[PDB]
Amino acid sequence: AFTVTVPKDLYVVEYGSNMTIECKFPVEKELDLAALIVYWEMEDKNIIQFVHGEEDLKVQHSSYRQRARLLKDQLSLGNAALQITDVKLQDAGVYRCMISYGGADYKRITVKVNAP
Amino acid sequence: EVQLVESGGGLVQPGGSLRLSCAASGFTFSRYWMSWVRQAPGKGLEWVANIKQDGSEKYYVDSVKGRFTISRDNAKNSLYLQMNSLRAEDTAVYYCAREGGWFGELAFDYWGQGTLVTVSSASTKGPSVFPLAPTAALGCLVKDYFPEPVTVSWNSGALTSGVHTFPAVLQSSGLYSLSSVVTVPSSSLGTQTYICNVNHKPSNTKVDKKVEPK
Amino acid sequence: IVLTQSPGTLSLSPGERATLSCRASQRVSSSYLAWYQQKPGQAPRLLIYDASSRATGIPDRFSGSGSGTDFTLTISRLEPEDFAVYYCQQYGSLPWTFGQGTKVEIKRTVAAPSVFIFPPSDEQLKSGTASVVCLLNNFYPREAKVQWKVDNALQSGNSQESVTEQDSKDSTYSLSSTLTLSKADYEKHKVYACEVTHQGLSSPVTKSFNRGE
Repeated sequence: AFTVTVPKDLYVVEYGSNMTIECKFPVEKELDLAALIVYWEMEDKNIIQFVHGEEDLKVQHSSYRQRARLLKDQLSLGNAALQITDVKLQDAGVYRCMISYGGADYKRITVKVNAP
Repeated sequence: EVQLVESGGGLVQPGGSLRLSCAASGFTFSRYWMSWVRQAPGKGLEWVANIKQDGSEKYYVDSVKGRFTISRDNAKNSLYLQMNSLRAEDTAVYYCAREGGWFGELAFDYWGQGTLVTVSSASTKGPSVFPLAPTAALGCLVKDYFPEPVTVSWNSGALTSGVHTFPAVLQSSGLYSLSSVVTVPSSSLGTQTYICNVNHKPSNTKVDKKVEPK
Repeated sequence: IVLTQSPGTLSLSPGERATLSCRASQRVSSSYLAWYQQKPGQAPRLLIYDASSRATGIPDRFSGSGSGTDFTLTISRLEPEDFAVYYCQQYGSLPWTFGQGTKVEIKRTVAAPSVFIFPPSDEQLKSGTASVVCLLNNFYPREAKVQWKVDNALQSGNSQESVTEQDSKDSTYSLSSTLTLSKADYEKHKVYACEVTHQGLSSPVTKSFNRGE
């Protein structure tokens, strides 16, 4: 019954642009942050580890310093959105979205990057 | 040379517990998601449990959630399934599988050979071996043993062609039964020796029955 | 997510092309659909992942296609080694699920079974039970019928049957049927008969024996 979903399971983006990939999860009325965990991963790197209302930057891979953000206001709407700025060719590959809010689930997303 | 080897299976009575283990080789074990998949005798494949590289996340099928616990040790190159509160429908061959790629996007890359878990009230018991006496057909009736498996050969492996060792059937009693047959020339009756070799490892018994015409 | 494989069995000759279907009750995320091959007594081997990519070392007569909820596995120009049970599996969405399998069986010329009947050994009778066995040897196709008659009375609920896997050389099947009785019930009757029908028989084969003779 608790299910993480993906509007798009595939993204195709231009080199150098911005991108926001989305994982959705069910929220009824108001969202309690204490109960909520969000992970975004890419390959063996950690992009986002959101626990206790806070992103944990000491666990974050340094490749992603300055360019990666979980969009906080989108969370109330049951949408774990990951904004990555200045997209490079190395950003291409399979991403993972884990969300725990009572129950827990995860999904994968593929990002493809065209060069010019 | 990816390798996977399961251990720890056997017989256990209902409500009891058992711990399966899986050893890995030929790849960096700490880099991969790992699964358990099971298969009941004659049925198809059913996924059971999942674990992340660091053991930080674990997922289960409904049927085992609350009863089975998956865990792993990256240092030992080993995967574990602690099974508790076991029912008869948990009877199956249990396989370990590597989920390939970073997050499992290469599906089940590689499998172990599996280990049989048998859940039943019956006690281990060696087979009775009865002659099926006689182109002629002869054989051995291997009856009332528990649990699986049993090993059948003829003339110590020196007789192979025309040999049919049937899959065992679970009898009404809950004990296993099977027969092994072989077709031979009628002329070979009397001049040729035919010995049925039965080996049931669980009950640690070995039997050699000579089958003759009556 | 429920996967319905189709059909149940394929009967084909080497060199023919095989088409296997997998339908899903939901869209399979990113098309994460695997196919697997299983031979009797062995663990599964991965064939196709991401619906269309061959696993490593898998020969190119194995080809995957489809998307969304409808997936196909094609084996063109089958080799003898390709006859097995095939499974599809979805890994796009938890819980991972498998379809019920498809068996691809070698279709050969029709072959009639040799039929034998075996009386209970004297050694067995001291156990209180009597087992009567009926062997059906080397037939094709797999579908074979066995009726049991004690003194020309039909039997129900006291028989069990077992079938071999398709033969390595022959491509045939064999069958055993075991009729179990009390020693007391057994010694009350005279004629034990095993009656067999099969596509390869133009008349029924009955093997019998008389108790004591």
